[PDB]
Amino acid sequence: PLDFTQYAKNMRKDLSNQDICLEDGALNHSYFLTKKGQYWTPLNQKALQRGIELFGVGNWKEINYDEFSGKANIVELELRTCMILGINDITEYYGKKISEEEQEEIKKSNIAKGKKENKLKDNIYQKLQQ
Amino acid sequence: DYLDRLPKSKKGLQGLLQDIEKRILHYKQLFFKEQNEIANGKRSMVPDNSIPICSDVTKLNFQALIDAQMRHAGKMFDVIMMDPPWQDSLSDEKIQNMPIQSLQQDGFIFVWAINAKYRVTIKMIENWGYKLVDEITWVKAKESCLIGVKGDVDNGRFKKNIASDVIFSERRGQSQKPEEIYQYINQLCPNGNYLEIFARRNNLHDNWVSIGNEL
Amino acid sequence: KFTNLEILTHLYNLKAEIVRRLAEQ
Ligand SMILES: Nc1ncnc2c1ncn2[C@@H]1O[C@H](CSCC[C@H](N)C(=O)O)[C@@H](O)[C@H]1O
Repeated sequence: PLDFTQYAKNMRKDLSNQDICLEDGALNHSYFLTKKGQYWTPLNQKALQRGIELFGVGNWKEINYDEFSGKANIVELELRTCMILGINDITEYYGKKISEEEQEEIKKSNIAKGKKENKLKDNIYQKLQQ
Repeated sequence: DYLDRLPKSKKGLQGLLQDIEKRILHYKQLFFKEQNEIANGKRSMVPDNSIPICSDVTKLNFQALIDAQMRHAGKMFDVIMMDPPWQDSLSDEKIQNMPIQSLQQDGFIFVWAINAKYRVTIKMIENWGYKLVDEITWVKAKESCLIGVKGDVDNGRFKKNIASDVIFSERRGQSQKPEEIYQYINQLCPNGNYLEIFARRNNLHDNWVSIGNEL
Repeated sequence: KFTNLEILTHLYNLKAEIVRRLAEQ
């Protein structure tokens, strides 16, 4: 009488890393869809949003410094913010310190901007089309 | 970068910058679409009952596993499998030092050995108290998987007439270990708890505690 | 095989090196 589905979660909580199992105890498949060492923790997405208020959109070098202690990928920041601003090109937003509450407005306004002109894909408005 | 395959003329450099821009737009939309799918929410190839643990076995405390093991399974392991990174690599001694006597009371071992460390494994696991029994041979080119046993397998748990020792590559020119061995175990112990040390994401099968620095 | 991130990294770093030689002129 050994339940393996319960034995699995009950182990994953006590031994596996916080990234592998949800506090739920179930498996975090998002972790295995990204190579080992390039996973993006949620503690990293909040660390980025925080960096935009203190250092602005353009200064990836300076942000990677304070929030990620020099370990994150400048280009992965450069892209993860596009997903925050729902736009493929963020040259316009360079250097703007943007509050976390202004980001969602900027995303929603660019998604809806995208939706109208049928220039939206993957929750992202493509203002640059090739 | 590389500096010698790169162009040095203006006409060559501008042309290359124009094509990179186009290509960044391409791999941008492929990365947004990848993250969004993963985001909401894709399923990995991993079975749901698998139990990964990314750790370095030198640094890892086996007692944390031992205690959480007894807490939940009520018993130590039935089958333990290894593929030591012989000398990314671990000193032949380090792995030797590993406390694998603590980890299993009664059951089997499966250690993968290359021809160079074939003899070493035998006395490595005779140290671990295991009694050498059998050899599973994999044909791709040869690699041998050495088997041992300690304590009592007399229990009905185990099945003596396990599957045929020889095994083949699932694909041609393959380097990962073949899946059939996980059914050899399944014939030998069905729904038995099993440990894998030096595991890899493609070694993730359910019912299996897998420890690896690359998980 | 590369991932989408690793490809974008090479592409950006490449872009920086060429922009450097385009500015060196
Ligand atoms: N200290 C350590 N702890 C855990 N794993 C380690 C380690 N040192 C090396 N390794 C890992 O052990 C693995 C050896 S290769 C294992 C391959 C396996 N047969 C398969 O293909 O399924 C590698 O992932 C290596 O990263």
